[PDB]
This record gives sequence, structure tokens and C-alpha cells, in this order.
Amino acid sequence: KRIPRKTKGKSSPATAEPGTSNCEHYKARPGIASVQKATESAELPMKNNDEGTPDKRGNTKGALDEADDATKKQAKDTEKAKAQVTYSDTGINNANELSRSGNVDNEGGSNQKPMSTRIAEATSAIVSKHPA
Amino acid sequence: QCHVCSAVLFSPLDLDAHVASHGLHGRHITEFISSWQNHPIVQVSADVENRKTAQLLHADTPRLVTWDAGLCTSFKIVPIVPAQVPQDVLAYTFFTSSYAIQSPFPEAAVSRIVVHTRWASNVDFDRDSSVIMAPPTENNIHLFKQLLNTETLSVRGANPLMFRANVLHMLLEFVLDNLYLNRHTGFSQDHTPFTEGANLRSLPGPDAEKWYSIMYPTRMGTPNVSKICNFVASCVRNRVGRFDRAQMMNGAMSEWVDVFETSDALTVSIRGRWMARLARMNINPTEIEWALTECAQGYVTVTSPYAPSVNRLMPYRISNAERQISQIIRVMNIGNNATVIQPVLQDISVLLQRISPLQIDPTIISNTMSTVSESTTQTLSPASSILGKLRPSNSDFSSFRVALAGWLYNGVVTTVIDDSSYPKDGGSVTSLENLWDFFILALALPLTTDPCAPVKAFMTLANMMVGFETIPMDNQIYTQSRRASAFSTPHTWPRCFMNIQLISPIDAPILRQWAEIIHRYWPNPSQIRYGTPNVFGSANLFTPPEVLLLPIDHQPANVTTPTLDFTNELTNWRARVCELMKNLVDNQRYQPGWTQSLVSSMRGTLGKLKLIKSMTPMYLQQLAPVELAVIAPMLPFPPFQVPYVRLDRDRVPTMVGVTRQSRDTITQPALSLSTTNTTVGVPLALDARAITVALLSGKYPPDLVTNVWYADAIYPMYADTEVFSNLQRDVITCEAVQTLVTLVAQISETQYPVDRYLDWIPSLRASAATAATFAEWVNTSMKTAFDLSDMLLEPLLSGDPRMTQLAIQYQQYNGRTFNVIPEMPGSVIADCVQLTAEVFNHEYNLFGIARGDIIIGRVQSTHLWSPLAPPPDLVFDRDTPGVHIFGRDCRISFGMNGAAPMIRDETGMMVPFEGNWIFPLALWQMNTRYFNQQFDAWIKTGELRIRIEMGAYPYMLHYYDPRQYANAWNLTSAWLEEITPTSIPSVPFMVPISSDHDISSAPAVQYIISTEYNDRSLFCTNSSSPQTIAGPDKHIPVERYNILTNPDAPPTQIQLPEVVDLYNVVTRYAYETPPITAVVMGVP
Amino acid sequence: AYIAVPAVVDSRSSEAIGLLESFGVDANDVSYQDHDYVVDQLQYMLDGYEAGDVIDALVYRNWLHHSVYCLLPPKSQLLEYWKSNPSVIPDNVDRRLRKRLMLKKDLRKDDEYNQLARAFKISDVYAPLISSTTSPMTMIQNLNQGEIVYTTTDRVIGARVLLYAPRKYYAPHSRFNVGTFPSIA
Ligand SMILES: [Zn+2]
Repeated sequence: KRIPRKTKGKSSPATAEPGTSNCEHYKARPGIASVQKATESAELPMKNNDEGTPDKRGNTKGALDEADDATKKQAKDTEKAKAQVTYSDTGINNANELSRSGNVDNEGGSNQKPMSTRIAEATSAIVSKHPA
Repeated sequence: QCHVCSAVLFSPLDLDAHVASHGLHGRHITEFISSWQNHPIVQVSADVENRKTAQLLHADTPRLVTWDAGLCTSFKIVPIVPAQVPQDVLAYTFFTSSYAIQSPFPEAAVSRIVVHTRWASNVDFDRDSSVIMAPPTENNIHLFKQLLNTETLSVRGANPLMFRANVLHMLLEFVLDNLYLNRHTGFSQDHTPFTEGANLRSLPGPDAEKWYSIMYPTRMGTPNVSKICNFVASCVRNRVGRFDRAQMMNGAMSEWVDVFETSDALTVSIRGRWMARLARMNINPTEIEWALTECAQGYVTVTSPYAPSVNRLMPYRISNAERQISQIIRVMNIGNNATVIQPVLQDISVLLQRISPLQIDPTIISNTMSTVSESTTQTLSPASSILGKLRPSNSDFSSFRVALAGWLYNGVVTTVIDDSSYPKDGGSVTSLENLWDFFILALALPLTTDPCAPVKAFMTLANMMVGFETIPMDNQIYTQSRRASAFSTPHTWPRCFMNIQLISPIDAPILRQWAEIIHRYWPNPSQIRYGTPNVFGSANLFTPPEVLLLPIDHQPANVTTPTLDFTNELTNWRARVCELMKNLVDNQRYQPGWTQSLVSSMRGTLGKLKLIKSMTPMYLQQLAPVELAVIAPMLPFPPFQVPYVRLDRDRVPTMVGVTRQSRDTITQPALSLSTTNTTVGVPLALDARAITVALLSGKYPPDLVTNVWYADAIYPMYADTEVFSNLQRDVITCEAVQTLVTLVAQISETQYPVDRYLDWIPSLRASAATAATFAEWVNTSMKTAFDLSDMLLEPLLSGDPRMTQLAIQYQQYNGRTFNVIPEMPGSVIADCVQLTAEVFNHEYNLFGIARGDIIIGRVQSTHLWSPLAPPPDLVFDRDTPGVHIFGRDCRISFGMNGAAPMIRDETGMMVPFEGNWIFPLALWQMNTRYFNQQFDAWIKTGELRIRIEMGAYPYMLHYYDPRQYANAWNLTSAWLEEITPTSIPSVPFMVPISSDHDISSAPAVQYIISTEYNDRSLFCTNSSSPQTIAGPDKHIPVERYNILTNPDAPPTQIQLPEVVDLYNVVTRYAYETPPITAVVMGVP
Repeated sequence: AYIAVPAVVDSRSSEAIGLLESFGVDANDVSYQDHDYVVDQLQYMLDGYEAGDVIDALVYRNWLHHSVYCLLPPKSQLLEYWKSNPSVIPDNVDRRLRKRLMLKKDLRKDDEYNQLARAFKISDVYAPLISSTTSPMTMIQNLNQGEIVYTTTDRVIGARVLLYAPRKYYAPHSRFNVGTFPSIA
């Protein structure tokens, strides 16, 4: 037998005993379906944070705000447009806080020009040619 | 019905499939069945085609067990330059029948070994990270340029500066595509005259005679006289086929067997290591039962019957270091992102909402305040403001349960009371609205996990009492009228709040009373036991691995407790707050302008709020810790906690950081992202009004039974667990971390102690970007191999990936830092890669790499020596007399008026274009098209001979007829033309063809020869004739077929590092992996 | 990202013209804001305030945080609308006032109703209230704090203008967003 692959890679006499009976005489008090949906929602894996990381070609794959988006997502999870639990505009001043941005590379420089382009220009700076 | 788990199924013909889950002989993740109702729950894989009343498993569980039914070999033999010769004996004759002669080795003029993993392998869920090597007559450079040649100037060339990284990644991939478990399969008793009585293993498929011939070299007799026949005759016939079987038999098929079949040593060793790791990882259902029962906190008892079996396999037992490392990785994954942590708290809150029996209803407040009304003449009214400010018509109480959920996650997130819930502007005690804002805020603060909550509570009343009461100040720069929202850091706690005596009761009586009340009656932290430490690991740290720290204290749970039990901390807090407020209101010394005497109404409503039927304090005291402990070990993100302190600003945490460097290094300080926070973690605002109303109005159902309720609530939750998949993910993550640190330390200059097998391959000291991209490639290779879509090792990619060890530490206020360094045990992929590199440095020719360096110079000869193995007089070393070394500062000057041009020697002398030179490859890579322009003309006819020293290089072979004129110049110049500064093409060698009959002697022009012996892949030459006369001589390698030829050699004797051996002793298994089952019984 | 250019950037007409080819920039990816309304609001407020103050407040305003204004009717009218359609009355208001609004036979003769009427001021019922006297800075700050800002006067600078009650009583974040007003926030 075989198992399908999820993520692509390298692409190129006998009688019924008296005990048995189907009755469903009991109704769950907490609610099987309710707690079951709740645990299905809760068991979701944590969302991947991929910004600021390099890729196959070495370019930083992050995007060149998060608190406001989280507040909007919380307000959408709730039914009210206003949010009762927010991550933005809170009293604590945390200006110093930094995030994993795509503007910087692993060397500390700016990704104003991608690493691949920078290496290409550096290596094409001095290349020989055939004599005239 | 089934008499093992009481599973009632209506099909009495496939009960065998169900009893096979228990382990009885007559895909599917878990089978949970209750004891008080007929509603079984089934967990099914996430990516199945259809769901038929079955629940998904939202977790990328690694595929650890993968089987293999083919051959456990990765070195195949390919024929090149085929030839056919007459044979004396044509076929085997038995009565009126004939059988063709099948040689186990290819019959050709030249046969050489090449590595090609899983070439004969019938598996399910292929790891797919295969390594493909073409025969050397083709071009094999397409895998030495895989990693860091995205910006190479020329295609079909590879970077000598990145050869080492490419080779390391290739070795890693070779190791990765071998993590398989050998599969036992049926035999077939042979009766051939040469292999009588032996048991030969038959691969599944259409036919197996060809596979028999390939696997068993000794089956072929000695019909003719030849090299293969001589090797077979030298080989012994006693050791072939099955060696011995096991003793446990499930029917007639043996349990495990080991057979004598063709297989290399490296792959069988790797699979043995993998099997040993899994065997030490396995687990049995009785301690699973114990772990579940212990996690259920005694409200639910679990059982799991099973038949006595030995092959049962279910690897989940892991240590605590792996859990701690995975916890560190998950914490680092956040990086001050408010989007990655919001859903976890958001849905844990709703899970607690569905779990908890406490239902919140402000109609209690409405009914208590309905009887309170005020006259038709007076304007201002307490009760109307009370109702309008508590808002008993709003049914959004998510904040209370969000705070309860965030009790578990201090150090990554901190919950604080949101701004604008404080009194407007500075506030004043002369205003009823400001007073009741103070009431709500003070009643709401203790639940929040903010260390500065007592200071905020005191400073709120201080600000409101500005102008009536005075307290001393120290620096004369922070006035008493300083907003309490700013007090969010331990360094701002005033000495007045530190020492109560500094507040004079003759001047600040109410403030003195409030300070004393805060000091005395603030809730005390405690701890509770959760989970099962022994069977499942504990991913918590900075705390002992079996306690859960709670800001509130806990007591044993019984429902028959008085509502106004003032021994309860929260009820005492509410009563004392109300008492102090009414003491404030009595004298009216603080409320001028109130023409009407509001003291009576104020005291009445304060009493009606002090005493009220609210079961929320009792719930938080008794039942909430039990629910939190029940749900803690089952979460995808295990709780991460930091010690709780109250009124002690010496142990208050301030920062949490992650370090990627060892202790015995002084490196450049790179603080993690999580340390850039004013608080200990990400701030999280909370509305105080919802918390206050939830704490003030909560009631139980009028027929609650705790045992029944929790037995009914735990079962559906425990039927949806993913803890085992999380454990497998965690061990995979730790394996990946160890492999990453080893691989990065191999190529980058670090102080990690590793044994460096391969350093002769030229490379460069990788920078941060190069290390990051190499780490990205190894990460994606591991993810592809283990089929994981979610994150793995990505947080380590950010910053400098040249890491040594993972650790996390947190700093308290006074400066004592607590550092936790989880020791990491020996992994499997890391030492398997080290072993395969140790084998590589002795056998580099098989992978297609030639150690040493080449010599460029015309050799007009009629001899038949192989260029890969030249004779001594055609090579010159560094110590050969009369040679000129060359450094970077080599400068060529022309010769005026008919003089020989001269080049600058590294010693400073000038030498003409003639002689024997020693010349590093870097020089030619730098000055091609100039060194080309001159030396190309000079070498072709003159006496100039150049030795290019390069360590290692890929080579492609060219076979020419030794009896015809041949010239290698058109290939040597072709190689020397496109040696661009960024890459070089494979070095072309021109080797002759071994012959049997006498052949004519024709001249040949050779330019490139290797310095040392670089031809070990040559399996055999002319393996059809009795002997070879003209050409390179080579017989079948006896050294590799040890156990057959060596008489005094035990079956388990292998030369692991020096020479890889074929036809080894591979052990095959047959294991069952039953789904996890449990019968969820109840507790009276 | 936010970019400010010296022009009048709308949604449709500015998208059609582009104005990046017009300024020389070779430009989906860019999203265009609208600011004709805020230019008109600047012209309208420039009467009762000072240009420097308005410019400072508006440059302290940021444009990536969507918000909106909402004009409440004057007091007599607000009470009237609430009385006529009383489902709308907010919970925040006091029980006596809301209960007496949910009644018939209301008129000027009522004593305690009038007591509550001129004892009532809009401080509690609508919390962030831009009154007539509010400085330009506070109004802008509020827009940044919350999604909705309540105001009493038409003369406002910000996102939009909506009417809380019927008329008779009154008497897209892409990668790069362009605009025509710089923000230092
Ligand atoms: Zn069963």
C-alpha cells in the first residue's frame, strides 16, 4: 500500500445478549457538541510568524499595525463592532517595542535592494572580457 | 458487541477490524468510548478525503514510522562502455528445459560504482529527499551548485567557495532519505544445485527471479572461466539467505528475521540507529492510562485494556529537555506580534466559557437595586448612576474569562486594566461618578496579572483625594496629582506606599487606611498541581515541573459554602472596599456642594453591594483552578509562567530574554525581540466594568453536581487531544535544532566542540547572510523530509543563526537574573551525518569528488596508464627541486625586442614562461582571459606545466579507444575557457578502455592528470573474460565482500569508517501501531 | 506605508489620472486616498480657528487608522428624537430619564421630567464629545484613539461627517497608500 504525501517536495446458536440496547436516554449537561466545537477551535496550532526570515534565494521574505489588526480581529470574533479586549492604544507606553520586519537582513543592513541583486552587482563589478 | 471496550457495533462481520485496535487478531488515530452514554468519539487525520462523523487532528504530526520492503542499499553498480564476448557455457540444462545464466554484476568492459539512494526500494510515503547521481560519463555538476549559486555568472559551473556547504547539504539529504524501518516479507525455499536448502527472501511484485539474481551473488554457479566466476568460487556458500528467525509467531510468519542480502553498511547502520531511537522512544498503554487518569484530577477514571504483545509500537516517551527547547522555540516565535497570541487567548476564553458552570447574570444587580429609588424633586441620584455605569443590559463578558485565560501566560502577555476606565481627568472625591469609577476600578484590579496593580489602586485614591489630603513627596518633580496609569513599572513605587508609617494619620487618615487595607488584605498567590509529570513531559520552566502558579489562592472545592464567607479573600476585599468607601462618605468632609444629604442613600447602596448573592468569588476560589489545571496539559501552547509576587518590589520580574550563545564566549550582544517591553510581556488592555459586573453577579444552576458535570465535560475534551502529536513535533524540533547547530558550526567559525571530518574541501568563513540561507535550506530540507507544513526552527533564522545553545532568562528588579540552560541529549540526525561524513572522507570518489589537485601539461605518450592513477615521475610536489610557487601578486611583463616574457614569482623573482609551476586556483579564477590569453598559447606546444592546487573538484570521465589517435586539447581548452570568477566546470579526464585481446598502439595527447590516486569507484574491468591484458587492471574488490571471502569473519563484522561493505546482515521487523484507546469511566 | 504628494488625491479620478506618472514615479499595489472633503473641511474651519493650529493638529493626525464623526442633534432635539423613537435610547442614560421618555402624555407641564431635562447634560451619555470649544488637537487625537467620535458642531476636521438622527432634528489598505497630507504620527 501507499500513503499520499501532504506537502510537495523535490518537484521536478448465536443470539443477541440482553445487555445491548440503543436508547440515548441521557442528554449531556455541558453539551457534547458545544464543548466539542470549543475544543476544535482551541486545538488549532499557533499561527506561523515568517517575517524577517530568509528564503531559498537568500532574500528576506518578510513584508516591508499588528496591534490594530489584532484589535480588529478581536472585534470580528466578537459580535460588537467595539472591542472590549484590545492590544492597541492601551495605557502602558511601549514605544520601544520592535517587531520582526523585512526591512533588515541578517547582517543588520537595509533591504532597500535585495541580497540577490546586491550580490549580482558586486560580482559583476569586475568581470573580464575577451580581447578585441 | 465487543467484550473488551464495550463498543456496540451493528456489523457482526468486521469485529476483527475493531479488535485489531485492542491487539487481537481475527488511518485511525484514537478511539474513545464513554461509560454512561452511547456516543463514541473518533479522531481522524486532518487531510482525509471525507469525514463521516469523525473529528480532524489540526496538528502537523511528523511521520516517524515509515516502512521499506525493497533493498537496504544506496550504492548501485552501473556499466559503461558495454561489450559482449563469446562464452563457453551458454545456459543451464535440466531434463528437457533450459535456464539462462544471470550474472549478479553487469557484464561490460568497465563497471564502476555510483551512489543512488533507494534505487531498489518499495516504500510507502517516500521521504522524497533523494540524491541522484548520474554515471560519471555524464555531467554530475548539477548538485554541487544547488545551494548558493543563484547568482552565478555562468551555468554548468559550481562554486569552489561553496563546495563544502553543498557537500554538507548533500550528505544531510542522503542521511534524511534513509529514515526507514525494514519490513519483513515472505521467503521462498530454494532448491537450486548451488544454493540448496536455503531460504531466499522475495520482494513483493510481479516476479522475483531477477531480484534473486541481483541480491544473491553466490547463486550463480561457475559455468565459465571469468572474473565473476572466480569471485564466486572464492566466495563461500554457507552464508546466504535467512540467518535465524525469532521465536514469537503470529500464525506461521516469523516475528523478526535477519537475512544475508546485498546491502551497504552505512545505510543499515543508519537504520539501526533509527530503530534503536524509536525503540527507546516507545510507550505502553498502561502508563498512558495512568497519565490520563492523573491529568483528569480524579474527576474521571480512565482504563485501556490490551493483549500481551511485544511488537506493539507507539513512540511518545520523551524527556523534559525536548519539551523545554520546544517551549523556548514557541516563545521566540512570537517576537512581539499581537496577531500570533490573540487567537489563543480568544478561543481559550470561549473554551472556559463552555466549560465553567458559572453563568453570569446582572439581573441580580438589577433586582437588588430595583427597590432603591429616589425622590421626584432632588436631581442627583446614586442608584441611577450605579445602574447606568454598571450597564446591566450588556451581555459581553469576554474580558473576565480572557483574564482567567491570561493568568497562565505571564512573561509573554500581561493583562492590565484598560485606560479610560480610570476617572476622567485627575478625578475628584466630590463627584459621585468619579467615586464609583474608583469603586469599580479598585474592585477590578486584583484579577489582572500586573505587578503594579496595588500601586495603581493606591494612586487612584491619592489622585482623587488631591486637594483634601496630603502625602509627602521625595524628588519634588512627581506631584501627588500624577495619574495612576503611569505607574506601570516597579521603579515608580513611592516610599509612602513602601512604608505605611510615612503617611501621617493626623493629616491623611483615609489614605492611611487605604494603604493599610491594601497591605493587609491583598490576595495572596498560591500554586496548584496540573498534568502528569512522569509519562508526559513538562514544558514549563522557571517553576518546578508540576505546579501552576495562580495570583489567587485556592482551597478544596465544595459547593455548600456560605456566600458571605469573609474568610474568602475576594469577599473580604469587596467588604473592606465598601467599608472604607462608606467611611469616606460619612463625614461629608470630602463632598462639599452636595446640598442634599446623600449619606443615607450612599451607605444603603454600599451595604447592598457589600452583601449580595454572588457565587463568583467562591467559583474563583474553588472550581476555576481545577478547570485551569484540567485544560493546561492539553493546550497546543503549554503554559509559560513567571513567579508571582505581591507588595515586594525586589522579586518583581522586568524582562524576559532568549540567548543563542554559550556561557564561555564573549560575543557581540544581540538581545532578543521580547526584551523590548515596558512590562514583562506584550500589554493587553482589559475593561474593568465587565470584570466588576462578572465578579459581582454570578450564580450556579439549582441542581449542580460537580462530579457529574465535570465527568460530562472532560470526556469530549479528552477525546480531542493532540498531546502525542505535540510530543512527536517537539522531539523533531529538538532534532532539527541539534542538526542546525552542528551544520552551522561545521562551516562557520564558532567555538562549538565538534569533530571536523571534512575540512580539505575549500570554502569560506560564512557571514550572517550565508549562515542564514544555509540554515533556511537545512530547515526546508527537514520539513520536506518529515512532511510538516507549520513552523519549524524559523524563529532561529531571524538575526544571527550562528548559534551554540538555547537558553532563556528573566531579570527581576534588584538585578538577580535567573538563567535556565536546558541540557540537550545526543541526537540522531547529527551523529548520523557525522558518521556519513567520516565515511565520506575515506570514500569521496563514490559521490563523485576527487581529492587532491590536477596538473596541466602536455604528455605525448603511447602508454596506457590511467590519468586518475599517474606514475610518480609525471607529478611534482611543493618540495620538488626546481619549482616556482606563486602568490596573489603575480604580474606578467612582456619581452621587448624579442625576449621571453616573465612572470613575478612569489619570492619576488621573475621567471620565464617555461618550467614546472605551482599555481593556486584562486589566481586563475581571478585573472582568466589574461592568464588564459597567454598560457593557453604557451601550454599547447611549449614546456610550461602548471599544477593547479584546489583541494577537491568534481570530475567527469571521457572514454576513448586506445587503438586510435586521440587528443584531449579540445577538452582541456574547453575547461580552461569558461572557468569564470564565480564558478568552475567539472574537470574533464580522458581515460582509456581496458581490453582483453592484443590491441594496436596509437599515440595520445593528455594534458590534465590527477596528483594522487582518485579512482576507487572502479568496480571491475572486463568482467566477462578470464583476464585483462591491455589497460587498467582491476578485479572484483574482495575487500568490500568481506564476510563471503574472509573465512574467520563473524557475520556482524564491518569496517565502518574505512571501506563500506556490501552484502551485509540486515534485520527485518514487523511492528503493529494500534490506535490509542481508552474507556472513559465515571467517578461517583 | 504612507506617501504624501502635493496634489488633490481622490479615489476614482486620481486613480484614473494616477499622478505618479505625472510626478515622474513609475508605478494593484498602490491605494489612493480621498482628501477633497478634508480640503473643504480645512477651508470651513479656517474661519473660527487659526491656520497654524489646524495645520499642526492635522499633521499630527494619521491616515491609516479609519475613523468617523457623528453629529448629535442639539439637546432639545436629542431628547425629542429619543422620545419619538425610544428603542434607540442608549443604556448609559439614567433609569428615571429613560423610563419617563418611554411614556405617553409628555408635555411641558411635567415637573420632575423638566427637572431631569435641565439637570441633564451630555457628559455621560456620549463619552468622547467634541463640543464647540474643543481645541483642534484634542479632536484629532480622539479620531486616532477610537473608531467613532461624537461631535456637536459641524465645524470639524477629520474622516467623515454622519448624522446621528434624521435630518429634520438638525437645524482599502494596500502595500503603499498615497495621499496629499503628510503625517508625522
Ligand atoms: Zn473493542
